[PDB]
Amino acid sequence: ERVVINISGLRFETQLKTLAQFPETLLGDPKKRMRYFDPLRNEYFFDRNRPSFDAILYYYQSGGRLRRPVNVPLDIFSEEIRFYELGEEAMEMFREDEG
Amino acid sequence: ERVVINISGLRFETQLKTLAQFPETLLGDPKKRMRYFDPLRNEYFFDRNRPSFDAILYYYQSGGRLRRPVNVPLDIFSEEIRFYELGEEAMEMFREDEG
Amino acid sequence: ERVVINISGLRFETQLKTLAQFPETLLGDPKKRMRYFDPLRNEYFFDRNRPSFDAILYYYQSGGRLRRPVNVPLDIFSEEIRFYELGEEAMEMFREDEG
Amino acid sequence: ERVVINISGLRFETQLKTLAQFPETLLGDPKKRMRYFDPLRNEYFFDRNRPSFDAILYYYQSGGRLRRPVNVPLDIFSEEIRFYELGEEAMEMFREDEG
Repeated sequence: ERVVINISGLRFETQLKTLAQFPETLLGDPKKRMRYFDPLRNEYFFDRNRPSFDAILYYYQSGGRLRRPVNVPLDIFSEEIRFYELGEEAMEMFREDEG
Repeated sequence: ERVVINISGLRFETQLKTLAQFPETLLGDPKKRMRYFDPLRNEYFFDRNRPSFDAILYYYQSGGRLRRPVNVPLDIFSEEIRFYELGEEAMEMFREDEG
Repeated sequence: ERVVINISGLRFETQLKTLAQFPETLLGDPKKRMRYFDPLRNEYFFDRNRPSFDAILYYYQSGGRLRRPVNVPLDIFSEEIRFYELGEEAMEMFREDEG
Repeated sequence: ERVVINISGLRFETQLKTLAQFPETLLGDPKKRMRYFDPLRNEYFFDRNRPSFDAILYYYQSGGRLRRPVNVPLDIFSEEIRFYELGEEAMEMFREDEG
């Protein structure tokens, strides 16, 4: 499949297999992402920061590369990582690499 | 409840409860935002600055974090904060973080 | 009246009256913008640089201020201002500030 | 003829003749880009980085200007140049500007 993820009006579309790669995360776990599903529009909706999501999606697309865009402040971006439940392992790697 | 905010063609979506974080602002007060509403398309339309708005919306979503996008000059973002009536406190946090 | 401008897929919406302020420009002149009109979709289409268009739109929305976004290189932006035919004074005022 | 390129839900639109300015690349070659075509939607689909793609399409539109968007890191953008197969000539030149 493909899946549509709507971040505060900005629509993203990715393969189902892209998200299924990390099944423990919010987006990869069918039980966690269902809380954000909108059956009326067949999409997931998040009322959240928009610039961060390119990098959150690239984490999946790249198979594990977590990079903060230069224009997204570290505090904001770290809050999004935790929200999307990328995991402490992932955060670990990211931490060092940043500060 | 969901609300759509169209900034010069750029679509934003959020919840009524998110705008309710700051009820005395333009978007938070029904009386102030009502002149920009379009019942036909079921959205609010502003013929304004596109690159500024994701940070204005994120201010509500974060419960008060106002950060000027790097690509938007100080005086352009200053006018948008003023127009959206974000308040003296938001205007003081803007000043402090910019100089 | 409302006008839709599609820049390589990125849709901008503005009032016809916003474009009407500068009638010697490409977008303000009915005879110049007709070449890029798509009568099927009821929109103007430009197969051009996307990031520069926020500043083009700002020229109209601001009542004639021409400013270069920090992440758009000057050679690219200068080509875009020429193409949209914003004018000599516009460019000269732009030139000066820049240099 | 017009063509729609959907990069992770972000729809870019251009002309066939624009892609044909570099026939040896992925998007310029029918034999390479058809693997990403979506029969049902009449568009190409890439489950790839969004902010990189405006610069990739602009490379075609401009006739060879390849510039990394400030917000996209060097390694991520480099990977995109390779994927879209812009060529060794184009990559060499791109290496010079960053260093």
